[PDB]
Amino acid sequence: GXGGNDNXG
Amino acid sequence: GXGGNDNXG
Amino acid sequence: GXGGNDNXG
Amino acid sequence: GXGGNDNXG
Amino acid sequence: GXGGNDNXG
Amino acid sequence: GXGGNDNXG
Amino acid sequence: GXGGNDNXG
Amino acid sequence: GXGGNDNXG
Amino acid sequence: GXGGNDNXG
Amino acid sequence: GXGGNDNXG
Amino acid sequence: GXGGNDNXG
Amino acid sequence: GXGGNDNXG
Amino acid sequence: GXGGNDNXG
Amino acid sequence: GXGGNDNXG
Amino acid sequence: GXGGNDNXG
Amino acid sequence: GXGGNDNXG
Amino acid sequence: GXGGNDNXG
Amino acid sequence: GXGGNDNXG
Amino acid sequence: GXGGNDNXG
Amino acid sequence: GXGGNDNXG
Amino acid sequence: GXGGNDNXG
Amino acid sequence: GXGGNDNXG
Amino acid sequence: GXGGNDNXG
Amino acid sequence: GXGGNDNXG
Amino acid sequence: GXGGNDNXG
Amino acid sequence: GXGGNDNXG
Amino acid sequence: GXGGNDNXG
Amino acid sequence: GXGGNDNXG
Amino acid sequence: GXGGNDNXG
Amino acid sequence: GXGGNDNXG
Amino acid sequence: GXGGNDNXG
Amino acid sequence: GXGGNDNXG
Amino acid sequence: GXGGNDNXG
Amino acid sequence: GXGGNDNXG
Amino acid sequence: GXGGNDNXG
Amino acid sequence: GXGGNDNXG
Amino acid sequence: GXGGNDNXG
Amino acid sequence: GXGGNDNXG
Amino acid sequence: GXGGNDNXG
Amino acid sequence: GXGGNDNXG
Amino acid sequence: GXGGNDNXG
Amino acid sequence: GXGGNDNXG
Amino acid sequence: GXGGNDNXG
Amino acid sequence: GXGGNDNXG
Amino acid sequence: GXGGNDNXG
Amino acid sequence: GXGGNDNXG
Amino acid sequence: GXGGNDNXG
Amino acid sequence: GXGGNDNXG
Amino acid sequence: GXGGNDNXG
Amino acid sequence: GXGGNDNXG
Amino acid sequence: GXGGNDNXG
Amino acid sequence: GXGGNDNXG
Amino acid sequence: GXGGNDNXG
Amino acid sequence: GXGGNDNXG
Amino acid sequence: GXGGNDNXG
Amino acid sequence: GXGGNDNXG
Amino acid sequence: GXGGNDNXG
Amino acid sequence: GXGGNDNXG
Amino acid sequence: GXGGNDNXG
Amino acid sequence: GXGGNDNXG
Repeated sequence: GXGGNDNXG
Repeated sequence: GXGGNDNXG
Repeated sequence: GXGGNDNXG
Repeated sequence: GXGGNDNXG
Repeated sequence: GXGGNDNXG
Repeated sequence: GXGGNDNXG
Repeated sequence: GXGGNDNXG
Repeated sequence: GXGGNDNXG
Repeated sequence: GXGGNDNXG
Repeated sequence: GXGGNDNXG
Repeated sequence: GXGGNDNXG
Repeated sequence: GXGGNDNXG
Repeated sequence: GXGGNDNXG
Repeated sequence: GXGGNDNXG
Repeated sequence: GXGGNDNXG
Repeated sequence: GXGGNDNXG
Repeated sequence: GXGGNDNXG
Repeated sequence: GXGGNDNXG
Repeated sequence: GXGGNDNXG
Repeated sequence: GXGGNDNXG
Repeated sequence: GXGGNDNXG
Repeated sequence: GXGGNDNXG
Repeated sequence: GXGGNDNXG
Repeated sequence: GXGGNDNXG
Repeated sequence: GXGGNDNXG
Repeated sequence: GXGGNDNXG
Repeated sequence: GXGGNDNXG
Repeated sequence: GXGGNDNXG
Repeated sequence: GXGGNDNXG
Repeated sequence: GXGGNDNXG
Repeated sequence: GXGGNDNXG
Repeated sequence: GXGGNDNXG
Repeated sequence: GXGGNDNXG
Repeated sequence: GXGGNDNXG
Repeated sequence: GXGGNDNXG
Repeated sequence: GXGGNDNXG
Repeated sequence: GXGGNDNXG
Repeated sequence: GXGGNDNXG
Repeated sequence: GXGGNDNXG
Repeated sequence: GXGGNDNXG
Repeated sequence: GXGGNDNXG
Repeated sequence: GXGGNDNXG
Repeated sequence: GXGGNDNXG
Repeated sequence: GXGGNDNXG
Repeated sequence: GXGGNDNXG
Repeated sequence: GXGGNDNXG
Repeated sequence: GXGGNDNXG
Repeated sequence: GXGGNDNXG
Repeated sequence: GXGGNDNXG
Repeated sequence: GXGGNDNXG
Repeated sequence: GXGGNDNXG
Repeated sequence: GXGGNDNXG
Repeated sequence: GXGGNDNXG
Repeated sequence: GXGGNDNXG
Repeated sequence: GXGGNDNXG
Repeated sequence: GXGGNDNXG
Repeated sequence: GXGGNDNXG
Repeated sequence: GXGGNDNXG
Repeated sequence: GXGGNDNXG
Repeated sequence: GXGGNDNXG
C-alpha cells in the first residue's frame, strides 16, 4: 500500500 | 494505494 | 489511488 | 524491450 | 528485455 | 533478461 | 482501485 | 487496491 | 492490497 | 480521526 | 474526520 | 486516532 | 507531487 | 513525492 | 518519497 | 543539462 | 548533467 | 554526472 | 530520453 | 535513458 | 539506463 | 545489411 | 549482416 | 553474421 | 543548472 | 563528441 | 549542476 | 568521446 | 554535481 | 573514450 | 497469436 | 501462442 | 505456448 | 466442425 | 470436432 | 473430439 | 505463427 | 509457433 | 512450439 | 423422432 | 427417440 | 430412448 | 459404413 | 456410406 | 461398420 | 457419413 | 460413420 | 463407428 | 511417400 | 514411406 | 516404413 | 505444409 | 508438415 | 512431422 | 535462420 | 539455426 | 549430380 | 542448431 | 552422386 | 554415392 513497489518486468 | 508503484514492463 | 502509478509498457 | 497488456487503480 | 501482462492497486 | 506476468497492492 | 475505496472520512 | 480500502477515517 | 485494508483510523 | 494529524510529509 | 488534519504534504 | 500524530516523514 | 517542489537544470 | 523536494542537474 | 529530499548531479 | 531528467511527477 | 537522472516521482 | 542516477522515488 | 529502441545496427 | 534495446549489432 | 538489451554482437 | 551510424535513447 | 555503429540507452 | 560496434545500457 | 555552467568552453 | 554524431540523450 | 561545471573545457 | 559517436545516455 | 566538476579538461 | 564510440550509460 | 508475439526482435 | 512469445530475441 | 516463451534469446 | 469454435495464430 | 473448441499458436 | 477442448502451442 | 497449423475441419 | 500443429479435426 | 504437435482429433 | 433432441454440438 | 437427448458434445 | 440422455461428452 | 446403418431412431 | 443409411428418424 | 449397426434407439 | 473422413493419398 | 477416420496413405 | 480410427498406411 | 487408389461413405 | 489401396464407412 | 492395403467401419 | 516431397538432394 | 519424403541425400 | 522417409544418406 | 535459406514450413 | 538452412517443419 | 540447397514441407 | 542445418521436426 | 543440403517434413 | 546433409521428419 504507503510507499512504492517497483519491478521493469 | 498513497505512494506510487512503477514497473516499464 | 493519492499518488501516481507509472509503467511505458 | 516496451509495454504489454496492462490496466491500474 | 520489456513489459509483460501486468495490472496494480 | 525483462518482465513476466506480474500484478501489486 | 481492484474494487477499492480510498477515502479519510 | 486486490479488494482493498486504504483510508485514516 | 491481497484483500488488504491499509489505514491509522 | 480523535485528533487529526495524519498526513506523508 | 474528530479533528480534520489529514492531507500528502 | 486518541492523539493524531501518525504520518511517513 | 503533495508539497510541489521539483525544479531539473 | 509528500514533502516535495527533488531537483537533477 | 514522505520527507521529500532527493536531488542527482 | 545536454538534455535529460524527464519524469510522471 | 551529459543527460540522465530520469525517474515516477 | 556522463549521465546516470535514474530511479521510482 | 524512454522509447522501444528496435533498430539492426 | 529506459527502452527495450532490441538492436543485431 | 534499464531496458532488455537483446542485441547478436 | 542497414550500415548506418545509429547513435539515441 | 546490419554492420552499423550502434552506440544508446 | 551483424558485425556492428554495439556499445549501451 | 543550481549554479549552471553546462558549456565546450 | 571532438568529431561528429553525438546525442545528451 | 549543486555548483554545476559539466563542461570539455 | 576525442573522436566521434557518443551518447550522456 | 555537491561541488560539480564532471569535465575531459 | 581518446578514440570514439562511448556511452555515460 | 492468444496474446501473439511471433517476432526476431 | 496461450501468452505467445515465439521470437530469436 | 500455456505461458509461451519458445525463443535463442 | 458441430459447435464451430476453431481459430490458429 | 461435437463441442468445437480447438485453437494452435 | 465430444466435448471439444484441444488447443497446441 | 512462421506459418503452419493447416487442417479438413 | 516456427510452424507446426496441423491435423482432420 | 520449433513446430510439432500434429494429430486426427 | 418421441422427443426431437438429436443433433453433433 | 421416448425422450430426445441424443447428441457428440 | 425411456429417458433420452445418451450422448460422447 | 461394410453394409452398416448408423442411426438414434 | 458400403450400402449404408445414416439417419435419427 | 463388418456388417455393423451402431445406434441408442 | 456426419463428420469428415480425410486421407492426401 | 459420426466422427472422422483419417489415414495420408 | 462414433470416434475416429486413424492409421498413414 | 502420397495417395493410392482410394474411394469413402 | 505413403498410401496404399484403401477405401471407409 | 508407410501404408499397406487397408480399408474401416 | 502436406505434399509428396520427391526431390535428389 | 506429412508427405512422402523420397529424396537420395 | 509423418511421411515415409525413404532417403540413401 | 542468422544466415539465409529458411522455410516456417 | 546461428548459421543458415533451417526448416519449423 | 542436382547440387542445390533444398530446404520445404 | 550454433552452426547451420536444423529441422523443429 | 545429388550432393545437396536437404533439410524438410 | 548421394553425399548430401539429409537432416527431416
